[PDB]
Amino acid sequence: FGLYIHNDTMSALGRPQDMFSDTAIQLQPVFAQWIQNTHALAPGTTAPGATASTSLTWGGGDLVAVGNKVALLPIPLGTADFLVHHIHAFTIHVTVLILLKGVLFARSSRLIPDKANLGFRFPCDGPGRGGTCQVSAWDHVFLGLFWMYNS
Amino acid sequence: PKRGSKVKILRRESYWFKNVGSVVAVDQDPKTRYPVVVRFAKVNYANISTNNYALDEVEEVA
Amino acid sequence: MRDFKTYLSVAPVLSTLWFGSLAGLLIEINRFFPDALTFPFF
Amino acid sequence: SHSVKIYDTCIGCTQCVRACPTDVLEMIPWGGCKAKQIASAPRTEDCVGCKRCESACPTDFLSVRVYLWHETTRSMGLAY
Amino acid sequence: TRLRSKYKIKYQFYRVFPSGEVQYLHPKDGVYPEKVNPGRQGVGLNMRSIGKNVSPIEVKFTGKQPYDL
Amino acid sequence: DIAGLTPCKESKQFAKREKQALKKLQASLKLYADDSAPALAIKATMEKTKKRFDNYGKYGLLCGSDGLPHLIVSGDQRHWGEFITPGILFLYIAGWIGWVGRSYLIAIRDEKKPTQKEIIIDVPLASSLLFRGFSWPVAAYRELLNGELVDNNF
Amino acid sequence: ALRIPRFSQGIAQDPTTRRIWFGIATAHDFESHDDITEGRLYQNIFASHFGQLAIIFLWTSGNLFHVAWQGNFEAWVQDPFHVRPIAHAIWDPHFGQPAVEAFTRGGALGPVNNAYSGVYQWWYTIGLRTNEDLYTGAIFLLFLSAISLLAGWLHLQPKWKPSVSWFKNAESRLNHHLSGLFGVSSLAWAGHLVHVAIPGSRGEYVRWNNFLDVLPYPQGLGPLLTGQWNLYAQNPSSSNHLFGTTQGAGTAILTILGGFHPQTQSLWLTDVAHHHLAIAFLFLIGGLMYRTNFGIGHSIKYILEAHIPPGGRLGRGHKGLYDTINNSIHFQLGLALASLGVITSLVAQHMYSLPAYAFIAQDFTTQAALYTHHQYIAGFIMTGAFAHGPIFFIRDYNPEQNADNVLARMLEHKEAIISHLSWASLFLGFHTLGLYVHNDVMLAFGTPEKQILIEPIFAQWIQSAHGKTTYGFDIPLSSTNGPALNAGRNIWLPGWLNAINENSNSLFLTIGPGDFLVHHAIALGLHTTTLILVKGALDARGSKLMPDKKDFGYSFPCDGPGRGGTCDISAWDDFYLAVFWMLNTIGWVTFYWHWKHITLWRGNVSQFNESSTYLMGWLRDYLWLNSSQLINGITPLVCNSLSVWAWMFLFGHLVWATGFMFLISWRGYWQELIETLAWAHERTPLANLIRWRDKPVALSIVQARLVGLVHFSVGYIFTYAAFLIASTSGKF
Amino acid sequence: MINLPSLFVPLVGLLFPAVAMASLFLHVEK
Ligand code: CLA
Ligand SMILES: CC1=C(/C=C/C(C)=C/C=C\C(C)=C/C=C/C=C(C)/C=C/C=C(C)/C=C/C2=C(C)CCCC2(C)C)C(C)(C)CCC1
Ligand SMILES: CC1=C(C/C=C(\C)CCC[C@H](C)CCC[C@@H](C)CCCC(C)C)C(=O)c2ccccc2C1=O
Ligand code: SF4
Ligand code: SF4
Ligand code: SF4
Repeated sequence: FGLYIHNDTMSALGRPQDMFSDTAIQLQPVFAQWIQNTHALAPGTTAPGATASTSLTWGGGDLVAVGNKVALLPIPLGTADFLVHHIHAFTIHVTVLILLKGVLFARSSRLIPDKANLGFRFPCDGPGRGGTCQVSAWDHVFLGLFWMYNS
Repeated sequence: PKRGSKVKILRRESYWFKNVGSVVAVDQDPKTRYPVVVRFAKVNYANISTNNYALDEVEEVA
Repeated sequence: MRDFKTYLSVAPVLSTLWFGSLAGLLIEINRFFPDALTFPFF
Repeated sequence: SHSVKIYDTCIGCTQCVRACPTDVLEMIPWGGCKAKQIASAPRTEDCVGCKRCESACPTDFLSVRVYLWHETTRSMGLAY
Repeated sequence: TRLRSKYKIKYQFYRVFPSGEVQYLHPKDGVYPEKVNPGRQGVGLNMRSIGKNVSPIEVKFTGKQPYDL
Repeated sequence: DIAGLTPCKESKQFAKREKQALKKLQASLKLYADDSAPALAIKATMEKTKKRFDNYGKYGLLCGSDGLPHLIVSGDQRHWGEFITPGILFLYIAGWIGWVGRSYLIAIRDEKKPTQKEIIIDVPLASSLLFRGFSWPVAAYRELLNGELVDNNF
Repeated sequence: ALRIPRFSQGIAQDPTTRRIWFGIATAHDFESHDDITEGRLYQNIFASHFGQLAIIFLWTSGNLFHVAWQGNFEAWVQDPFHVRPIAHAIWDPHFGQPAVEAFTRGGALGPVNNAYSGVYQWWYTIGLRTNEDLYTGAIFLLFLSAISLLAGWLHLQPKWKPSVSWFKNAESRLNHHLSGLFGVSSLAWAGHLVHVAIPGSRGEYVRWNNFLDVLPYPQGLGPLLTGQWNLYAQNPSSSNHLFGTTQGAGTAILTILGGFHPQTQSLWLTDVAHHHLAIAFLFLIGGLMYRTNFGIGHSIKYILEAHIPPGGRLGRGHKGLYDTINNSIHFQLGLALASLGVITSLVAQHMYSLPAYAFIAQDFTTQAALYTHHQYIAGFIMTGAFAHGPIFFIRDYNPEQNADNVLARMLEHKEAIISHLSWASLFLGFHTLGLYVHNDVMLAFGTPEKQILIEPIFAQWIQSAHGKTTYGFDIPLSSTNGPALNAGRNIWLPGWLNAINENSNSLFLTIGPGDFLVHHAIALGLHTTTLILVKGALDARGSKLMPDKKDFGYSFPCDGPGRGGTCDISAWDDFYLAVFWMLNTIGWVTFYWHWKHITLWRGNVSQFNESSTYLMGWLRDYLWLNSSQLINGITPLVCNSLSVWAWMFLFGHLVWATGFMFLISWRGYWQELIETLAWAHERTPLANLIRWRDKPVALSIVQARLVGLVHFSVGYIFTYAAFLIASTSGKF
Repeated sequence: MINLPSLFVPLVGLLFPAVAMASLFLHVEK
């Protein structure tokens, strides 16, 4: 993510001159295709038949629709695509482990070591140990969510 | 004479307090500061309630 | 029946129930004198 | 380094202050309540605003809190 | 006390450090924090049996004067 | 007629932006107008409205530029009531709920032992516990200012 | 175990990151800091509160010095009005060659900032347009910079020491100290706004130099003395007289009847030269009210213990407060932000409502700039102004040096102010806000016809009597022949009418409907950004939850599970919450204004009037519209000159935002985690021989609410900040 | 001779604070 940021600092400040977009931090052909595409030689041989390219969304340029307006077509990716993504690619990291941190320690936490002594929810505990709160998984869950929503 | 009557609470210690009636029981055991055993039907952040009392207090009416 | 009385209550949906089966009436009245805009005395 | 100030009456327990984590608990014998018992801390140096010390500990007005100012690797807890 | 949900009993600890020594309540005498028995000291509580609590201005730059109690 | 704000009858805006605002829902010829539901986007409704057009009229509110009701009572001319003639009732409509509100409670220490004796409502209401609500003030509102308050009670 | 840093053992021996928070944070906390005699802090502040007087003075000796370099005044003299008011010169080695296409603006030659500090008029007014006759205010606010740090260096020396007594003395630091502080200050000022400004407004290189051989008034210095004056008000500078120029330049000096003339568009010069030369005597009586030595003039004291009236054939009996306001400093930071509270807000329109210089009423960029600002301190001074208002309570007040008199009483009957400042709001809760919503229902459900917009009937009275003659309502005074506007029908009361209403006047603005829909809303805000305060302050004396925060203090970080019935509990962290609802209550009254005002500067005043009385109006076309010039000076082509907030804004729109983790994400989730890897990097070789000087911990829960506050607000001071400016350099 | 005052900015941002986070690195080890 610390990466759209740059290309803002590099579109405002950052002069198309040189930065992270398609005719930019390009990445010429590209990004492929991947595969998908192959998903489009997939029915003409290779898994002998079936018909028409397993789902128009992937493939080459073998292209349809109907009803005046469009339907599905070769939705081609690239920059804008190994971008973003690596955010769902991110997020569903620091959205788990929140989760795992608070799923493992949860009953034995390396820092109130004995939990089963407050319940499932259980608020926090010490104003001592200089700031023990949001310890419960119940509250590891109380923000377990927020991010999902964010994700 | 007043054993557990409609008697008051009055010291810069309490929770309930002005809140009136009730001295339920009173002991005869001298040491402490806590002779005056109170129980009403209204409560602090416990549930059992009733905590004990005495001395610079009962400044009350009937 | 009685007597004021008292009489007998019920549980959690009474303050609620009040919203519906009676309070609606409102929308009848608010229909009856379509909108209000301001004071119609009689 | 434990704070601020915390106050009389309870003990015995069997229904109050039986659960500091980091000790900080004797019980002298002393004369006043309905058999003999006055307390805070034969200590306070192992604790730790383990402030579960009144939750178990009634007796009226503020009754446990923290104030660590210095705040110490003894009871700021962080070993490693 | 972990050793309280299988039945079990008599925990003891110690210290232990560079270079060994203390640091322990069971047993130094195992006085069970609960009990109460021998000679256990003062350090037991404000001349304020609390209620009397207020603005506490017995302070303006106390020295010697309280640091503390 | 005061501050502006004209009584509507010179029509300039309101009446027209009206016979505009409502009247392209009316161009709902864009469907088929005979009997419907499915459609009546055209013909009716305007009955409440346009067949209440020059109707609303009619007491002015001195609806104003924009051409819409700038609704005001403050205690001048006829208005001393566009919210006050319907301004008292509310006062009235509320705090005698206070009576039920009070005497409901002020029963919840009588017959003795209370609270959820608040959840089970002892169907608390229908008459004098409410049906005093009718008659409280200036005849007895100073249920306040003697033996009930003070307060004076026990 | 760790000896450093200083002030106390406590946290200076302490071994975690805290120190550095709890050094830096609590670093002007000295008044409870184990190292301080009855002087020490009283001693302290002095030098201290010179000290900055230093930089305030190097705040500007620069930025004065700064301009004439930079910008183009000595240039801009030739023609005075477009413009892109010019700030600094921006050495930003990241900016793409389109630095041309960047900020090659105004007089530039470099990507310069668009100045909005107003000032550029506040300097044009006093005197100068010759920057070769600047170079000097620089050198002057240096002639004050070094000079006054001897008040630093020196009067921070036991020798030419201070005392403490000297500090508690009341009737000298005050009485005597109105007379000097303000008083004289004006005169010469009051006179410079008289004898060096006039002669250019007449047009004349008066300078200093030729400093007596002027005589800008013909009849010397006579009638001042004597007892005859009106050969002064004599022929005001006149009617067209292109400003500070030739023709119509009607000599006079000390005037006081005319006001504006369209051209300056701004309170005309040396007719506030009589203003500053009057206020004076209104302390120079009440200014020799008391003392120095001499046995004549005031004590105060029975001012009270007698003068507790208004009060007492019962009541309250003051028998002196005093040994409280004079002993308790706080008060001196109880009411010196408290009341330099108000001023901020009564400067927050006087300053605009009628300007004061070289054209601003029709700049619509100060207003924009130089307003909200002067408002946000009427926040950030007005707020945190009762804070030093709990304080004395749990940290100056003794219930016994006082419990005769009002305060302690105020107190005895305090759980009342609380709960009528409350009913003051739950109501200013449903209403001003219930109504308000079909004013958002209908307006949606094709039904604006019917609508609850009840038009303000009251402010209404004012703004007419105080002159304003704009339609309807056959009453007296402003009759433009009326008997409050008579007996005085000439004094003060043609001119302040001559401009009273057509808006390039903004004077007493054009009252719309729903005008109170915010106005009300703004008499919601307050009543609910007090109570916080007047708890976070008042009962925050003790409470009954923990009837001893009295001991505890003002700034204790939350509480912990303590009998499930405790948490965030600092009287501080009620100032916290208090600073939320206040930025809410500014949250609002800067929408209005921008909506409003904005309206005008492009004629369209259905930018309200039509709209607001149903908030998408706000959202749609206060909020949604106008924009994407700003947020399209970024816009996958280029940047042009509105590039920044297009960055700054999303800044405010980030730097806001993450004042959130700290906030929603409380405390003992950080340590626990920041252990489970404060640890990982303690194992992993190569970067093993690295044991770190102190030892990484998470953050006191207070903090973890503070830097929630200075990422936030900083964010929030930001954007609107950049928007209110962005906006207008496109549209006006 | 001439061209500058950049002299300042590579300081005020580049070395100056490079020396702030340098000598109060500290405050601690001041
Ligand atoms: C508890 C209160 C305290 C008090 C006494 C005030 C008082 C004031 N604040 Mg204020 N304020 C406070 C706390 C307080 N504030 C806090 C905590 C905040 C933080 C949010 C603010 C934030 C704030 C802002 C942003 C502003 C103010 C402003 C004002 C002034 C507006 C003028 C006015 O009252 O219009 C109406 C007042 C009337 C008296 C007219 C109505 C008459 C009624 C009451 C009739 C009934 C009585 C009788 C017939 C009239 C006699 C009274 C007479 C004066 C007419 C006023 C001096 C404004 C300001 O400073 O001026 C530009 C504004 O800028 N305040
Ligand atoms: C005469 C007058 C007036 C008035 C004014 C004011 C504002 C004043 C103050 C006054 C006062 C001195 C006041 C006080 C009051 C009190 C009160 C008190 C109110 C009320 C109330 C309440 C709160 C109520 C309650 C209740 C009741 C009683 C009934 C119903 C139900 C209930 C129970 C809820 C006017 C306007 C005409 C003007 C001129 C003069
Ligand atoms: C992120 C976070 C942390 C962790 C804090 C961390 C990991 C801080 C690590 C330091 C960061 C990396 C510094 C970045 C910015 C600072 C250097 C700025 C201050 C510098 C000047 C004063 C010198 C908490 O401990 C916490 C506690 C309670 C509620 C919320 C939170 C919380 O949200
Ligand atoms: S703290 Fe607990 S054990 Fe000690 S006296 Fe109080 S209630 Fe008894
Ligand atoms: S802070 Fe509380 S829980 Fe911790 S040792 Fe001390 S009394 Fe016990
Ligand atoms: S801030 Fe933390 S320690 Fe304090 S009560 Fe809340 S959850 Fe517990």
